[PDB]
Amino acid sequence: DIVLTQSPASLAVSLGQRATISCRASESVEYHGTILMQWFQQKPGQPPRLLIYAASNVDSGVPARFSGSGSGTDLSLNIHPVEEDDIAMYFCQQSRKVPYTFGGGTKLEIKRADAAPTVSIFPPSSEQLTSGGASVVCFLNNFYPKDINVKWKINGSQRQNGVLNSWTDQDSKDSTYSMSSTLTLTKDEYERHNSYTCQATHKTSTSPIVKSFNRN
Amino acid sequence: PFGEVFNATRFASVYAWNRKRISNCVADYSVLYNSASFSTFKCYGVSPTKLNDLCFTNVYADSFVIRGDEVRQIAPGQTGKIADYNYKLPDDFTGCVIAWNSNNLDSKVGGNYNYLYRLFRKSNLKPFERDISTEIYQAGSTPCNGVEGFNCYFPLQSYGFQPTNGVGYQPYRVVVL
Amino acid sequence: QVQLQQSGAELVKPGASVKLSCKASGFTFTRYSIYWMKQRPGQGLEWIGEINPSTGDTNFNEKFKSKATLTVDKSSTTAYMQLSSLTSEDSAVYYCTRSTGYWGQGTLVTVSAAKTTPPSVYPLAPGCGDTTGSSVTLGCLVKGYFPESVTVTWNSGSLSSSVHTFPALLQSGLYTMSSSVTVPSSTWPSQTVTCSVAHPASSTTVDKKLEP
Repeated sequence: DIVLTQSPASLAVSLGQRATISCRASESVEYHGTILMQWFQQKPGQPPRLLIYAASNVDSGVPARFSGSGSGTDLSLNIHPVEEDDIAMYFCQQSRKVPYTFGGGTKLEIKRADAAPTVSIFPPSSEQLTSGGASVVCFLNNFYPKDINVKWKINGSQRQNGVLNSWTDQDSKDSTYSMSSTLTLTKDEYERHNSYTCQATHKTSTSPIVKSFNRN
Repeated sequence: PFGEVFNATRFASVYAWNRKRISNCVADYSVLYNSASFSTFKCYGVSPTKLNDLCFTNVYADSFVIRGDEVRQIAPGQTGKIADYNYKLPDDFTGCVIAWNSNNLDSKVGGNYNYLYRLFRKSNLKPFERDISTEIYQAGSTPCNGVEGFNCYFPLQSYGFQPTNGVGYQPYRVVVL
Repeated sequence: QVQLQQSGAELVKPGASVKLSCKASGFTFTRYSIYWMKQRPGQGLEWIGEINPSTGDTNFNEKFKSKATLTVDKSSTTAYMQLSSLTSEDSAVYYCTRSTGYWGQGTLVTVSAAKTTPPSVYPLAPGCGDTTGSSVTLGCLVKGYFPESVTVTWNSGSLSSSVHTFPALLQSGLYTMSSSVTVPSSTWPSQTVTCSVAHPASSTTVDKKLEP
C-alpha cells in the first residue's frame, strides 16, 4: 500500500496560464523502465476520465495541453494553456503494487473578473400550502468570487432558523458560482406575515443586493 | 537512380520504415537538391557534392512519416521514442537525411490514423532494425495475457494528424543513405 | 462509441446483498481488463479490483470479503459486482472502468432501512409585481425524497443553457434539491416551460408547468 499525497489540495489559476499539481508516493512506482502512474480528471458531475497513463503518455481524446512529468517518487501533471473547461478534480493513481492506490485529489478552479450575483426570490407554490408547508426560494446565480452571504428578512426582522443553503461547483461556461437558499416554514406561520426578503452580500456591491415580495 | 521514392503517393509508417535499394545504376546526388525546397538535409561524413564521385550497394533509401518535433530524432546518437523504438541510426552513420513538411497531404479534419509509431519496447532498437511486433507490452510484474489495462499497453500509437495542430504536431517525411 | 452503461441508484436494506451491472459497448469485451472503483463523498477514490474477461480476477484484502466480481462473456457483454453484507460504510458511488477513457456513469448505493419516499416537485415562478427585465429565472423545487438520485430536465433539453442544479440537502431523513433556468422574458409567459424531475430509485417521473 503506497500512500499517494497530492499537493496542492486546491489550485486557482487564470485563463491561459499554466497549472501544475504534484503527487508524492511513499515508494517508487517505477518498474523496468516505466513509471506506473496515471492521472484522472473528474469534472463536476461527471465520471473520471483517464488523462495520463504510464506517467508521461497521453490517452486518446486528451488535448496536448496536458503533460505528465516527474520521476519514480515525485510526479507532476501540467496544463500549459488552462482553458475554461478544465474546472475539475484531479486524481493521481499508482499501479506498481496491488492494491492500486489513489491520491487525495486537487480541485482546480478558475480565476476571472468579479461578477455580481443575479438574485431572484420565489414565493411558495399554492399547493405546498395545501400540504401544510411553505418554502420560499431564492437563487443567487453567476457570482464571482465564491464568497457570498445571505440574510433572510420577514416583515423587517431577520430570520435564521428555517434557512438551508446549497452551493454549486464552478461552472464550465461562466467560471462563476450559483447558490440556492430555501426558507421553509409552516403555512400557518407563513400567513401571519406579509413581506419576505432575500438579501445577498458580495464583494461586488457595498450595499446588500435585495429581492423581496409581499403576500398581496 | 529513381524519383518514385520522394514522389511516392503513399509513404510508410515509422515503426515499419520502408527501405528501397539502388544498384547497377547511376545516381546524381546534385540535381536531387533541385526538386527540393527541403526543410532538412542533415549530413554526416562527406558532403554530397563530394560523394557524387563513387558508389557501392550503399545506396539505400528509408522512407516513413514522423512528427515535426521528432524530425530531430533521425540523427546519430539521439534518443527518444523513434530512435529507441522505431528507427535507430548507427554511430558510424555516413549519409544524409532529407525532410520536408507535408501537412497538406498527411492530415485530416478529425485526424489521420494511417501513420503509426511504436511507443513501448522491452529494449532499444539496434541500429538499422525494423520491428513490426504488435504484442501487448508488459509494463509491470504481470504477464498481461493478451488483455490491456493498467500497464500492459498496446505498443503502436496513432499520430492522429489534424491540420489545426501546430508545426511540431504536423506531419513530415524522411530519407536515408 | 465506447460506452459503459451502469445500472444502479439503488436502496439496499442494511446487511443485505446487491449486484451492480455494467454493460459495455463499442469495444471488444475480451481485449480490455475491467476495474471496479469505490468513491465516497469525503474520501477520495479507493481501490482497483480487476477482472480479466477470461476467468482470472484480483481484488484487495480490504474488499476481499464483500466484493465478488463476475462477468458474462456472452451477448450480455456485462460485468457484475456483488457487494455482500452492506454496512453504512458501503453506501457510495461505484464505477466500472476500462483503464482508458471515461468511466461508467457510476452506481449510487444507499444502505438504509428507510422506505423509498418519492419527490414532491413545486414550481417556482415569480408573480404579483415582478418588473420582468431582459430575462426571467424559473425554478423547480424537488423536496422530500429518498434515497438520493434525482435528475431535473427542462423542456426535454431545449433549455440546457443557463441551467443550475443545486446539490441536495438532507434535513430529516429526506433530500431536497432545486433547479433554476433563465430564459428570455419574451418567451416564458408565451412559450411554456416545463420541468421534468426523474427519481430512478422510485421509478417515477413528474412534470410541472410553470405559470404566473
